[PDB]
Formats: sequence, structure tokens, C-alpha cells
Amino acid sequence: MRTQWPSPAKLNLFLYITGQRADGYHTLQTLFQFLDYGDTISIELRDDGDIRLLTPVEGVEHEDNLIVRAARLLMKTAADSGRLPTGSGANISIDKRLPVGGGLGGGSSNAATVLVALNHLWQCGLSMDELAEMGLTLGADVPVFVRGHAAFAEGVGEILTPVDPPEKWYLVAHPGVSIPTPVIFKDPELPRNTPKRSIETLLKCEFSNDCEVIARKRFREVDAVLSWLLEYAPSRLTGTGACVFAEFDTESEARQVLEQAPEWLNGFVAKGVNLSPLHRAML
Ligand SMILES: Nc1ncnc2c1ncn2[C@@H]1O[C@H](COP(=O)(O)OP(=O)(O)O)[C@@H](O)[C@H]1O
Ligand SMILES: Nc1nc(=O)[nH]cc1C#CCNS(=O)(=O)C1CCCC1
Repeated sequence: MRTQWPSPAKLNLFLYITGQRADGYHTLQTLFQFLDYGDTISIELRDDGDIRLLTPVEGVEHEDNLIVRAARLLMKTAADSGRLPTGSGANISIDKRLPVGGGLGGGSSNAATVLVALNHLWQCGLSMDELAEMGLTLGADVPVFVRGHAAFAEGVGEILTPVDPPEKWYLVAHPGVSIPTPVIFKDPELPRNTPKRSIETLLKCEFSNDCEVIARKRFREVDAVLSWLLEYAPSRLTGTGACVFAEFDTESEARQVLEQAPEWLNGFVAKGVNLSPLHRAML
């Protein structure tokens, strides 16, 4: 039997950088919402203990792939606590719609979907807390996807308070440039002093992304996409870019703007989701 599992994108609806820890990571205040749009991961169980990703992700080696790393990490954690039925393995395939890189979190979502699916399929019985703890070792974005709810995130992104932001419609655009996440976070001029504020304050304040000014300055393609969208709707960088999104109250308006968009915006339209499609599938 094959099972299929959603791997949704996320948006950072706002993002404030509040400081930096000694190990390099930044402490932030951000608001995660899923999109009802993303990759689909298909899994067929194996009985020989092997883990095989059958569909390569462009530019990613098999053992570097967050899909394989998640699966191996669950297998090692489960086997070390006696929670791995003998012979547990998997064949994994992905229909990948999310850009590799871009701020939509596709790789982290892939890892989270694999952790959740294989925990169920192999019957490891790991708790949400346990999966999120292992997920954090694969990326600071992974716990929000594991836990499955829109959330106000503090710390480095793993301190998650569920909130239900309005589920807007979004035109998500991908500028034609790859921005490595470390470039933004290493920039001397990145805000790392935005005051830490309460969720009420942040919900009433206009949403912004502290990384946007640097992404726009350093990558002309991002500035171009943001300038175009800003004529139609509130629009912002998500993550550290390059992806930008525009927010609409209705599906109709979002799709009309996308119809007008030059092809170099590389756009799609999707609705916000406060419950992850992964967790809606798990019901
Ligand atoms: N299954 C995967 N999907 C996407 N990227 C992956 C995957 N496995 C490893 N990666 C790596 O992670 C990076 C992209 O991660 P992703 O979460 O897509 O970033 P972003 O948040 O910028 O979209 C790439 O450098 C790539 O090498
Ligand atoms: N806290 C971090 N510090 C770093 O130095 N690197 C990565 C970090 C992370 C994280 C949680 N994911 S996130 O989406 O909220 C974040 C990633 C893109 C922009 C916002």
C-alpha cells in the first residue's frame, strides 16, 4: 500500500530580529501560517530496513536530502529506545512544487512530513514533543511543521504559541535569484535590535519583515518583484527571501492580479491555513 502526505509551504507573516545567540543563530519574533499548497510525499513501506528516496530533488544529494535525513534520524532514535519494529523501512517519492530555497520552507516541511508520516507508519509512537525535538536538529523551521498549527514563534523559531491569524489569500512570487539564508543573516546591517513585544502589540502593528530592506537592496530581482506587487496589495518578503507575497481578502482578487503578472514574477495563488494540511490529512 502507498500512503500520500501533504508537505505545505509556510509564510512568515511578520518577522522581527531581536538579537543573536553565541552559537550564531538569531532570536526573533515571527508569525507562521501555512499555505494550502505544497509538495506531496508518497511512502511505501519496506520490510528490509532500507530507506530509499526514489525521486531526487534538484541539486540535493540523497544523503543530504532532508527527507532521507529525517527518516534516518527517526529510525536511529526509535531503534535506540526499542521503538522500531524489526525490518522497518520505506520507499519515499515526492512531487515537488515548492522552489528549493526561497523562504517557503519546503525542505523543512518535507522533513516534518516524513517524521510525522513515518512515526505513524512504523508505529514508533513518538509524541509531538519528541518529534519536534528531533525536527529542531534538522532545522529551526521544522518544529512549526511538525506541530501543525499557525503560531507566534520566539526563541530561534521553536518556542511556538498557537494563534489563528486571518486566513488571507496570497499571491506568492519567486524572484529569479537564489538567496542563501546565511547571506542575509550575516549582513552587518540586519536589524538585531528590534524591541521584543507582545503578540497583541504585534497584531495591531503593521506587519513587516526585518530582512526585507537588505534583501531588496542586495538583490535587484527581489526589489523588482516587490515593487510590482506593491502597486496592487500589501506585499512583503517571507523568510529571508527570495519569495515575496501579496495579501488579498478574496481568491478572486488574488487570481486577477496573478493573471496580469509578468512571467518573471513566477507566481502562484494559495490560501492561508491555520491548520497544516499535513495534520488535516492525519485525521
Ligand atoms: N527535500 C528538500 N527540499 C528542498 N531543499 C532541500 C531538501 N533537502 C535538502 N535541501 C536543502 O535545503 C535548502 C533549501 O531549503 P528550504 O527549506 O527549501 O529553504 P527556504 O526556507 O529558503 O525555502 C537547499 O540549499 C537544499 O540543499
Ligand atoms: N533564528 C535563525 N537564525 C539564523 O541565523 N538562521 C536561521 C534561523 C531560523 C529559524 C526559524 N525559521 S524562520 O522562518 O522563522 C527564519 C528563517 C528565515 C527567516 C526567518
